[PDB]
Amino acid sequence: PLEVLASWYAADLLDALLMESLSRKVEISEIEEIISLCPKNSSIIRHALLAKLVLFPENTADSLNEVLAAYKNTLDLCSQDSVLKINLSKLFTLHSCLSLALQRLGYGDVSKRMYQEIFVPDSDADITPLSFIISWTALNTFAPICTSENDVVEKMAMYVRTAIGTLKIQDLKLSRKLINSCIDIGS
Amino acid sequence: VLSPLEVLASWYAADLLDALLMESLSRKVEISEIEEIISLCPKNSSIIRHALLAKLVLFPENTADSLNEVLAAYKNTLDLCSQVLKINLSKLFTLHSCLSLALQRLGYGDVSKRMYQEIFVPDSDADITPLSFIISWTALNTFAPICTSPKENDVVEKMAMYVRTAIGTLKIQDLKLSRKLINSCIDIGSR
Amino acid sequence: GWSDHDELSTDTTLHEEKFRIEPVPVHHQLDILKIAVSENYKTFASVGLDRCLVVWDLRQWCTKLVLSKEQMPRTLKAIALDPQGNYVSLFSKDTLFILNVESPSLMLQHSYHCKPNSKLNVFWMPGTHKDDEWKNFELVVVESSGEIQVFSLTIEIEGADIALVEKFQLSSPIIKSISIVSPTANRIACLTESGEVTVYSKKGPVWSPKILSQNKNYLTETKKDIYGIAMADILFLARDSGVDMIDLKNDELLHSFTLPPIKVNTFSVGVSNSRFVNGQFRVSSISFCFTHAVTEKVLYYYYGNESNESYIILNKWDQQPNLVDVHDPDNSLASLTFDELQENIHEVEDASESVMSSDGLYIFGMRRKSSSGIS
Amino acid sequence: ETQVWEVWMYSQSEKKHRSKSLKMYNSLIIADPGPSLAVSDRCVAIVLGNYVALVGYGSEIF
Repeated sequence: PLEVLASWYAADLLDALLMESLSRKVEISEIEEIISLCPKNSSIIRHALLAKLVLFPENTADSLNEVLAAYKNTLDLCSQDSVLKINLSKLFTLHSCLSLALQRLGYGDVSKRMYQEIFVPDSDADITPLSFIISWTALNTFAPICTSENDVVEKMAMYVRTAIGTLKIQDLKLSRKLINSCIDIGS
Repeated sequence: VLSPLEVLASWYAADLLDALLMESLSRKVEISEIEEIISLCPKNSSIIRHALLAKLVLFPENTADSLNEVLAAYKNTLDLCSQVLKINLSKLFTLHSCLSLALQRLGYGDVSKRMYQEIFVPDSDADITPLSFIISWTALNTFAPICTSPKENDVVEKMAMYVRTAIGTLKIQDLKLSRKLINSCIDIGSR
Repeated sequence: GWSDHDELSTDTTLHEEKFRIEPVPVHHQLDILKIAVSENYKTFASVGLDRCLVVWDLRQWCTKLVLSKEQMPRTLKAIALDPQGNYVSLFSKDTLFILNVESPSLMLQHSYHCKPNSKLNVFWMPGTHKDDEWKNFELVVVESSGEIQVFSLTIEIEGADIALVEKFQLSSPIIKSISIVSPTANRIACLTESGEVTVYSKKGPVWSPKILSQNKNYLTETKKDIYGIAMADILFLARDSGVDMIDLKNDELLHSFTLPPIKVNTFSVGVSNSRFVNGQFRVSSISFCFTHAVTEKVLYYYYGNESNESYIILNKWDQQPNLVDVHDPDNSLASLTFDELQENIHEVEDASESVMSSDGLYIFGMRRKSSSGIS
Repeated sequence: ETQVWEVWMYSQSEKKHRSKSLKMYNSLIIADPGPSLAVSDRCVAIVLGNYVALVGYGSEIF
């Protein structure tokens, strides 16, 4: 019953840390604070590691391990104690987050072809800042390489443009996302 | 939503497909038989993908061109799935190892082994179909001489105990594959 | 711009009474990309980010046509409209569509040359005319390559017919160029990034390029942009040294209005009261849109006096003394030498997005001081 | 979103400025105004997201 509430505070502490990763340069010390603040095997403990895998390319190899270990762990204590519960938005979330993590590991000869077949959700209210930061930083890290299919960049950029819900600052910045989408239309 | 004619087409196809997988183990198999299957399978069903995953495994030069359709059917089965998924452990493992197998046959090695080493082999339940068996056999085959090298964290042992338990619950014939499988256990224990 | 209910302060003036603002409920599924418009003003056309097509009537306020994205090709680099507004053209990179709106039918489809991904520019040119009974068009296709295509396109209700005619291949990449049809004759302006200002002109069968004389005093300048009035067939030409107002056909530089240095991609001109008395093309007032180069505040310089104070002998139809005897109400109005034109300052924040009126008579625009959520 | 928009005008013929408020509650539009284009001498149309503002004075369109 406690670790539920600890998971809540680490949840709100992460949703606030991802939105600051766009305006300011953010450092690993803030993420490891959220990870230890979190509980052993919770929900937000998996999302926190994803944030680490996305927000820090200099720490992807070690990070990718910690993600796949926390998932190889969530699975072991599902059968040994057994049906999965994933929605399309969290599929697309892990989908992109892997391809971005593998572009950063040099296998981009593969990571491109994986990014090409991503099913991108539509426009809806449900859109956690974790999936937004991933979809944004993955769109950027694949805006140049992906031209040789090209549907993803446009679909993924529209996914980001098609929403906000927070105060502008960054009013001209989102507009820049719009015009960039426009030149993407002009391609 | 399927009529009453295509349900029988799928049952007939599912038995021929199971027949071709077990026959491929002690005879020489081809795609000419799978073309007849997929065409016999109705145009939008689970049996399509099973017919495809069998074509991906049983035909290795056609990996590149059969992986195309395996993804097409799955990106299409996802396509109408919104316009919530519920996948089984053995289904994940089957797709998992089948992709690992398809990638090694492409020339990824590293990427093929790492995905192979992260396969979550199911325990040992009733979910044993000749397709899941044929995949795990041929994948154990094309990967036992590669993942057996690095020593520390591997599933080679777990994978071979899967094909064990598998042979004794369904195929029940005969000492042929059983000898090779016991030899695989020898390949694991001696490693 | 939908909102659950728009509101504005209740008017206390007839100055604001006739002033009005209305929605068109019809909409793209997604945000707008680019649009084009008929000279008639009756017709309008539009495209979104989803690249759905929509066309709409202004006065009768009734739906004309709609097209979903999946009815359309993945690439849509360009768009163009006939001056009548009775017909529509679209440029996918490989093949162009030509569709009627008033009579929705597939008038034509036709593959055309391209050099991707150089930026497009496009110009319609009406033919010897006979609408509706029979028609023709001259499709200019300007390119950043500096190639400038021109095409025959005679069209009749029987079904659009098509044939290629010529391929201009102008030197150097281009900043800007525009169509300019005098009622007497077709003419087309062409600025270079080199700053050269060539003009092709239709002497019937003849299609003659000519080298307009930007003169020696400021040849070196990077240009901001030329702009002119095609109905006036008069060439305004941006420079920080003073804009040209060069004559066409018989062609000469006239005068340079005194100006502050001005930002590139900003210059444009508008005039009240088109008329063509005694062969002259005088207008009641003239006005001048541009963003400022430095302060970057929006600026719209005004010239002319009026309502009865002045008449604009812009150019002269014939730069010669003349004594034709027909009524000239403007003669009662004071003559305008350039000296008394006297620009009227009204510097304004860039934040207030705004445009000069096409007649130049009035300013209009808006901005969001603030906005908030449902909470 | 609710939106406190700012209409205003400055006639040259009168050399005169005026303005109006323009509320927009619950707008789904997010974009800045533009590209703009006058729909007549007395009236102008302007991009606002997918929607287009239409404004005019003395217009027969209304």
